[PDB]
Amino acid sequence: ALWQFRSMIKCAIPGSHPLMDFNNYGCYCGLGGSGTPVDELDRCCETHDNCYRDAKNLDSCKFLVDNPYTESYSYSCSNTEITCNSKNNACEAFICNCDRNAAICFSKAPYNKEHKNLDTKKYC
Ligand SMILES: COc1ccc2cc3[n+](cc2c1OC)CCc1cc2c(cc1-3)OCO2
Ligand SMILES: [Ca+2]
Ligand SMILES: [Ca+2]
Repeated sequence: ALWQFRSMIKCAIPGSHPLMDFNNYGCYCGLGGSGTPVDELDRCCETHDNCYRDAKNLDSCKFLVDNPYTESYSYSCSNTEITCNSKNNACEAFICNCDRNAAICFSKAPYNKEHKNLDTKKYC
């Protein structure tokens, strides 16, 4: 679920404020997306969007109000490491893995200040 993704990010990047740092970044970090990501971080965001689009295209999973962000799973944080709980159901595990891969991706991508609040209508 959305709150857990924010906290997965804090797990992976202890000095981060997820909503301030990664929301409305580039062309994909934020609601929807368009065009081509502008850097690796932005590209982590598109892959996450894409990862969410695949979960919805799973016939077995009917997410509340069709949003995978509503679906809570179980995970833990230790010393920078995210672990998605094996007891998560197949749909919760898919979402957990979207969020974890994204938090791990964010932690490794260069953060370019200039791509925060990008002019998307122009550059995306
Ligand atoms: C579901 O309604 C909401 C509610 C909140 C939302 C807030 C975020 N997104 C859409 C939202 C949304 O739309 C689906 C998409 C991506 C994203 C990445 C982030 C983040 C927040 C969000 O902070 C950490 O990096
Ligand atoms: Ca997005
Ligand atoms: Ca759940």
